Amino acid sequence: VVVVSVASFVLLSMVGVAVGMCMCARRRCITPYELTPGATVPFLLSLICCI
Amino acid sequence: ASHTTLGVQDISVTAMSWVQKITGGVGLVVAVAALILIVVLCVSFSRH
Amino acid sequence: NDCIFEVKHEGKVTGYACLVGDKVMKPAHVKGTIDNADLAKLAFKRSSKYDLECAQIPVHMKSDASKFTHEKPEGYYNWHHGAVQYSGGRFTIPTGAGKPGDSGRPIFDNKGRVVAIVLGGANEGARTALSVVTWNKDIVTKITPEGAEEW
Repeated sequence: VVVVSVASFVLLSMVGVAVGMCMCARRRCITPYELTPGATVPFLLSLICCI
Repeated sequence: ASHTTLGVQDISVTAMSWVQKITGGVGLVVAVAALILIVVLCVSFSRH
Repeated sequence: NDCIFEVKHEGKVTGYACLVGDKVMKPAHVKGTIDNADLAKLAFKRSSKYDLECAQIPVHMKSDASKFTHEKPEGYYNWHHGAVQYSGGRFTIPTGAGKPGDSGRPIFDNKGRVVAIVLGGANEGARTALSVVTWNKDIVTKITPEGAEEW
């Protein structure tokens, strides 16, 4: 129970980290477009980073 | 009979080959048509 | 001008159809039929993406269609109800310059060419941004300001 509970918790934590890194990367990659006037966001970025 | 009964999955090998070829043939046509529509829609959203 | 036809509703004019190039263009949001029977009987192709209904002009008896261009330099254009300013990617007019029922009116450049068809606009305070149909060298595109309403 200890190994399964701990291993499960750690694996879930690492998934949360992978997602958090994606959210951080997305926010930073998008930011310059949100700040810039006109902001002609390219199609590939729009689909890749959901914008 | 000393043997048991058959299910729907117990058709002959030759029959199964024919079913796979026919099913694959139609499935391929759908998969291709679906891909074409997906590409056209992606282009249609590239022109917004 | 004089390439503008009224779109008749059951009891009113709800917009206009314009002859541009070899096609007669009508906003899809406008309901009713074209006043001229020769165009009313003409089949149209509708597209909700561009808010257009277009059909081939019977040019053999319709040689008065307007000339058009894809060129859109910053500057001023003539749209019948006044002067319209083009800046950045948008066409702008005085807020009281347009109203519902005026859609379908073309925007002309200083050489008399049709540049865009007015669909509607958004009231931005001192000025209103127009929702218009434009074209590039290849295809038709649609420009819609946030909060824009159909006219």
